[PDB]
Amino acid sequence: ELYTKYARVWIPDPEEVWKSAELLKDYKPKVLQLRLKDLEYCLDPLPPLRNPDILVGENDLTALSYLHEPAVLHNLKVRFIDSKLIYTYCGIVLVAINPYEQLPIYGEDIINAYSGQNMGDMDPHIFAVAEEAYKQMARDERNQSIIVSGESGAGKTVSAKYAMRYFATVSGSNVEEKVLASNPIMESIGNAKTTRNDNSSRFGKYIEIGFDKRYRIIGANMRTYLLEKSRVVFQAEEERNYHIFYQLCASAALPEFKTLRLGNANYFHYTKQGGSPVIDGIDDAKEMVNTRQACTLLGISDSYQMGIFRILAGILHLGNVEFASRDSDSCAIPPKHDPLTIFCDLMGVDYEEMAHWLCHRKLATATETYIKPISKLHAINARDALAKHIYANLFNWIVDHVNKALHSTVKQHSFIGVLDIYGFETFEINSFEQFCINYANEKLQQQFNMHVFKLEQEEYMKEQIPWTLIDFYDNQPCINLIEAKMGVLDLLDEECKMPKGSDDTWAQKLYNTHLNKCALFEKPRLSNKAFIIKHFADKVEYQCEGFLEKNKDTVYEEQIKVLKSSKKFKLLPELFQDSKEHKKTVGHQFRNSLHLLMETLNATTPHYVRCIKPNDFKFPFTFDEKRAVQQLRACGVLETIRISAAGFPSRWTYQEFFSRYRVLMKQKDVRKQTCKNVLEKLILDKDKYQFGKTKIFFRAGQVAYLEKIRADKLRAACIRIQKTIRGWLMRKKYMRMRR
Amino acid sequence: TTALVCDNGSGLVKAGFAGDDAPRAVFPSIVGRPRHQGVMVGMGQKDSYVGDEAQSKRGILTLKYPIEHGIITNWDDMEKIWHHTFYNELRVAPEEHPTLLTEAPLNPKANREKMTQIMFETFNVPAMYVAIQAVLSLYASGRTTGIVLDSGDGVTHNVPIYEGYALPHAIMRLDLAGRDLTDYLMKILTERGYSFVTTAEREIVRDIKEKLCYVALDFENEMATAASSSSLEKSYELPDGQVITIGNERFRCPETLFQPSFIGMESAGIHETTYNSIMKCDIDIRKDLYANNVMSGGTTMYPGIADRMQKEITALAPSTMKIKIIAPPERKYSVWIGGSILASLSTFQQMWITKQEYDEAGPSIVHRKCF
Amino acid sequence: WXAXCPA
Amino acid sequence: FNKDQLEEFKEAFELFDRVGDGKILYSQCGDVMRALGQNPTNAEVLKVLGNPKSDELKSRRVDFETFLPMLQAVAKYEDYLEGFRVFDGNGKVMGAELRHVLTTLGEKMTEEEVETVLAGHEDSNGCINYEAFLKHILS
Ligand SMILES: Nc1ncnc2c1ncn2[C@@H]1O[C@H](COP(=O)(O)OP(=O)(O)O)[C@@H](O)[C@H]1O
Ligand SMILES: Nc1ncnc2c1ncn2[C@@H]1O[C@H](COP(=O)(O)OP(=O)(O)O)[C@@H](O)[C@H]1O
Ligand SMILES: [Mg+2]
Ligand SMILES: [Mg+2]
Repeated sequence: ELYTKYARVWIPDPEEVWKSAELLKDYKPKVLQLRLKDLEYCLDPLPPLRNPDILVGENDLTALSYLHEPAVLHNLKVRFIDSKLIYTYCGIVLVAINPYEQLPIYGEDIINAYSGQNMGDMDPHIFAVAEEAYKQMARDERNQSIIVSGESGAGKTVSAKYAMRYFATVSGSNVEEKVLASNPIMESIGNAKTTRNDNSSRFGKYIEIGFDKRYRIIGANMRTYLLEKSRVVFQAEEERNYHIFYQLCASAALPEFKTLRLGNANYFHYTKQGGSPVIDGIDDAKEMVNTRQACTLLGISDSYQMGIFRILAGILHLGNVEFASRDSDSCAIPPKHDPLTIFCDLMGVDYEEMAHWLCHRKLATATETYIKPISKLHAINARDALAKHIYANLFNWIVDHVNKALHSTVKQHSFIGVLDIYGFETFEINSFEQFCINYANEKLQQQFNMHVFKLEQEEYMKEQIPWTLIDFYDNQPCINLIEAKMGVLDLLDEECKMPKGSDDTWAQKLYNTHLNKCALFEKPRLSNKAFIIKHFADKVEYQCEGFLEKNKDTVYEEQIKVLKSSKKFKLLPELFQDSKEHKKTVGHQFRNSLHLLMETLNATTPHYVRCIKPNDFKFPFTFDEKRAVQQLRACGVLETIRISAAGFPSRWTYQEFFSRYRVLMKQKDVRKQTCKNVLEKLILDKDKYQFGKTKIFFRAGQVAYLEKIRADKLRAACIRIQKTIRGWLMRKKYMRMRR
Repeated sequence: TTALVCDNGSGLVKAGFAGDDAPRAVFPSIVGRPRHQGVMVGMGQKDSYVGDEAQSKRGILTLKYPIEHGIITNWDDMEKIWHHTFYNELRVAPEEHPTLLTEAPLNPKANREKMTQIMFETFNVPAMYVAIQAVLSLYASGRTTGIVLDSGDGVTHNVPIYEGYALPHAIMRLDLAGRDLTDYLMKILTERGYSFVTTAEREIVRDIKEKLCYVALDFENEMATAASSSSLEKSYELPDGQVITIGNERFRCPETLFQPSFIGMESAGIHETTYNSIMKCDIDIRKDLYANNVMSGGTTMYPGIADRMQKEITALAPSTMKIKIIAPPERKYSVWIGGSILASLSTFQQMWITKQEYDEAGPSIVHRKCF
Repeated sequence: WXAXCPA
Repeated sequence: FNKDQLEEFKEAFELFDRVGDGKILYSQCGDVMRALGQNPTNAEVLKVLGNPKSDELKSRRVDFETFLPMLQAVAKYEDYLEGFRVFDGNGKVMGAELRHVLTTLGEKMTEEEVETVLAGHEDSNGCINYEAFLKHILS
C-alpha cells in the first residue's frame, strides 16, 4: 500500500507509549529497517503511520488525516508543551488539560471575544462551549447542560468556576459570588482523601443557573447526587473519611467546641481507621475558619452551625461505642460506658433508653409486640447504618439551606446546568465504592454515545448522505449486566437478605449465574474472590471482599424515634422530619439516585468537557504519556477517534479545498464542478469521498495522500526553478571571470 | 410488584406482603354458621362469619375448622377464608400480586393440587409456590444448618437441613398438636368438675391452655409436690365471671407432648423423635444438627419447653457431643417471616409457577416444579 | 386424612 | 558535439581553470555546465561527476577531456510556466514568498543568490510578473 523510505512511523515502546520513527528503506511484501539510533523491527500476523507535520498542532483532534492513539497523544503533547494551549476539541467534546499554573487566558477581554460568535470559528476554550450553551438555549428554548468529568484533581471544579464567571460576565446581574462561596462547605462535607490524591470529591454536584425570558440571570439552585457514604464508617489504608471530621477534631482545643469533648484525630474509631490523621498540604485546624466563614456568608446562622458540629461529634462518639458480646444470640453494652454517655449528653436523649434500643430491636404485630436480642455483628451493622443515615440527612439539610440562600422567589423561563462528577476510574485494587463510580459513568456514556450518534445522523440529513455509513457502539449490554434484575447489584443486594452471606458465596453465585452466560463478565484467571467486568474503557477487576459489609444499610426505626424524641436542641428533630426506604441497601439508594440524575439530564441536550491530569507528582505544566493514554481511554476519546476513523472523519469546505488543491490542479478546470472530475482523477473511487452540499467527506488517510503528492509536486517545481535561475546566474559568473 | 405471602396453619391465617417485617393480618382460621332461629325481621343476616367475626359472636355459632392436621378437609370453607383474606382483610386484588403458600411436609398431594387449582381458577394470581414450613423456619432464624422441630395447631414435624440440603428420609411427622392438647385438657378438667362441651366453649379452654399451661422441668417431682400442698394452684375467669381454679393439672397437658401414652398415641414424645431423626442422619452432619436445634411454631410457646428439651435430649445424646436449643421469642411467626424472606430473594423469581405454565401443564405441575 | 386419621 | 563545438567548449573550460593545470574542480563542473547552457540538478551533477565526496568535490581537479562525457550525459515551457503559476491568481508572485521558497525549500540557495535573481522584477506591491521573469531567466 504505502510504506516507503523517508516516511515516518510511530513505534510502540515500553518507556513512553509511542516513539517517533523514520523508515530508512522502503517496505516490500516481515521486517523493516528503521531509524530513531538504528533498529530493525518486525511484524506479526502493521505499524501506525504519522500525519504530515503541518497538520500536527491542528486545532481539532478529529481534523487529523490519520486518527489513532499515537497521533492524538502527540497532537495533545506538542500543543500543550510547546504552544501552551490547554483547551482542545474532539468533535463536539472539548478536552482540557490543567496547566497547573495560572494563565492570562481567563480574563474579561477573552470573555468578550468569545461572546456572540461560533465556537468553531474561535479557538477552543471552556468559554466557547459555555457560549454555545447560552446560544442554543435561546435558539431552541430547551434547557442546556454541561458535564465535566475526569480524574480527581483534573480541574473539574475550576472548569465549573470559569463557566460560572462566563455566565456572570455575559448576563450581568450577587448570585455569582454566593455560588462560588458555597464551594468550601460542599468540599468540607463532601470531599475526601484517597490513595491517589487528596481532595477527591465523592459526590456529584449540579448547579442550575436560571434565566429571565430575556436570559438575564435571576438566581441559582443546587442539587447533589450519588453521594458515597460507606466512607463514613469504612476506609481503606491511607484513606480518610470526609474532611469535616478532621477539621472538627482539629478544633477541639478551642473553647466553643470544648463541651463536645472531642479527642485527637486518632482517638475515634472513624477517624482512626484509615491511618492518616495528618495531611501534607493543608493546615487542617486552619481550614475550617474558612468553612465557618462560608457558612456565615451563605446564611446559615450561628444557631445552626454549632448544632451541626454537635451532630458530627455525636457521630464520632457514637462510633466509639464498644459492644460486649454475651452469646451467639445476644450482646450488651458494658454497664457504665463513656463513649455512649457523652454521646447521649451531647444529643440529650436518655442514656438508659439508647442503651436498650442500640442493643435490641423491636418487632410487632397488632396483637403482639416482641423484643429480640441481636448479635454483636448485627448491632455493629445497625450502629454504622445509623451513622450513615444521620450523615446523609445532615448533608441533605445543609444543601437545602444553601439552596434557600441562593434562591430568589422570581420565576424561571429556562436554566443552564453545570455538572461536576467523578470520571471513570481504575485503580489496582477496586471495591464497591469504585464499582459504583464506574457504573455511573456507564450511564453517562450511554447518553453520550446516543447523543453523538444522533447528531451525526442529523448532520447527514442536513447535508445528504445515507445513514448506513453510520453505525455506533452501544453500552446497553453492560448496563444490563450491572443494573438488570439479575445483575451484579441485584445478586449483591440479595445476599444482604440471605441467612448466611459472605464474599466467598456471593462470588460463587455470580460465577454460576453470569460466568458462561455473558461475554462482558469474565473470571480473573488466578482467583475465585475477584471478578472482571469489560467496561467500555477497559477490563476492570473488582475484589469481592469489600462489598457485602459496605453494601449493608438498615436503620432500626426505634433508634430514629429515640433520636427524634430529643428536646435539648431543635436541629436534630428538624433533620428527620421531611418506612420502606430504611430497608434499602446502599446499592439500591445509589441506583435510585442515578435514575434521578438520568431523569434530570435526559430532559436536556448536554454539552461535554473532559479534564485529564498530566502527571502523578503534581509537577507544573509538564506531561507524562503513560497516564495520559489511560485518561484519554477512560474519557472514551479513543473510541471516539476509532469510530470516526471507521467513518469519514475529515470534513472539508469546498472553498478551503479549492484553495489548498488549486496549486495541484490545472487551470483547464474551473467550485464543485472542478472537483467532479479532479477527485476521480486523483482518487480511485467515491467510496473514498462524498460530496455533500457545501462540504466534502474523506476516509481518513486520503488527505495525507493529497498532502504528500502536493508536496512532492511543489518540490519538483521549486527544484526546477532554482536550477533555471542557477543556469543564468552561472552565465553571469562566466561574464565576471571574463571581467 | 411484591408477592403476597399467606400461611395456613390449622390454627391461624397469617398473611401480609413480601418484605414486610411481621404479618399484616392474623385471625383464627375458623368459619361459623348461625344455628339458632333468627327472630328479629330486619336485623342483619349472614350465611357465614369468618375470623374475628366468628370470634366476636361465637356463642350463637357452630364453629368449625376447615383444616385438620394440615389437611384442608372441605374446600368451600377454605375458599371463603382465602376470599376474606385477600379482599376483606388485606384489601388487595390477587390478580395484581403473586402469592406464596405453605404446607406441612407429608400431607397428601391432593392438597397441593386443589390448593393450586383454586388459586389459578378462582383468583387468577399471576404465580404461586408452595413451601415446606421447616424449610422456612431456617430462613427466619438466619441459619443454613439445623434440625427444626415445628409444631402447629394441627401437625408436628421434624425436618433436618444441613447446609441447604434437606434430607427427606430423615423426616418424621406426629399429630400431637395444640388442638389435641386442648381435646385432652377438657377431659382432664372434668376431673375437677368443669365441663366444656361445645366448640364455642372449647375455645375458652384453648384460652385457658394459652394463659396458664407450663412445662414441668421434671414431672414426677411437681406431681408429688403440688398434690401434697399447692401454692402453685391458680385460678381463671370464665367470660361470665365464674372463677375456676386449676392446680397440678395445668402442667399435665404440656406433658402430653413428651408422653403420648396419656392420649394413647403410639409414638414417642417430641424429644425421642428429635433424637431418632438425628440418628437417621449421617454421622458426619450430626455434630452440627445437635447444636442448631430450632424450635418453631406456637405449640412450642409453653414456658419451659425449651429447657425441658435441652435437658431431656442431653440424656439421649453422648456426653461428648453438646446440645444447644434456639427458641427466639418471636418463633410463632417465624414460619411466616421465613416466607417473607424467601419470596423477596431475586433468585426466587425463577422459582414461581406461572399462569401460562400452569395453563399448559395441568395442576400436577406443583409436584414437578415446586417441591 | 383418608385412613389412619379423621382428616 | 562537432569540432567547432568541442573547441568552443574546451576554450570555455580552460577559461574556468584558475590553477593553470587545464582542469577545473568538480565543484566548478556544475557552474561550467550552466555557463555552457545545461541545467542539471545537483543529483544529476553529482551523477555525471560520479557522486563525488565533499573532499574530492572541493579539491580534486579534472581536465576538459574527462568533463566532456559528463557534459554530453547532462545534455542527454508550459510546465515551467505552470510551475511559476503555482506561486501566483492575478499573474503575480510575492517577492517575500519567492525568496522564502528559494532559500528554504528544495536545494536551498543563499539569500544573495536569490536577491541577485530577484533584483528589478518585483513591483511596488511586491509582485512579480512570472511570465516575464521566466522569459527573462530563460534567455
Ligand atoms: N485551569 C486551571 N488553571 C490553573 N490551575 C488549575 C486549573 N485546573 C486545575 N488547576 C489546579 O489543579 C487543582 C485541582 O483541580 P480541582 O478542580 O481543585 O480538583 P477537582 O478537579 O478534583 O475538583 C486546582 O485546585 C488548581 O490548583
Ligand atoms: N402464647 C401461647 N402459648 C401457648 N400456646 C399457644 C400460644 N399461642 C398459640 N398457642 C397454641 O398453638 C396453636 C396455634 O399455633 P400456630 O403456630 O398459630 O399454629 P399454626 O402455625 O398451625 O397456625 C393453638 O393450638 C394455640 O392454642
Ligand atoms: Mg472538585
Ligand atoms: Mg405453624
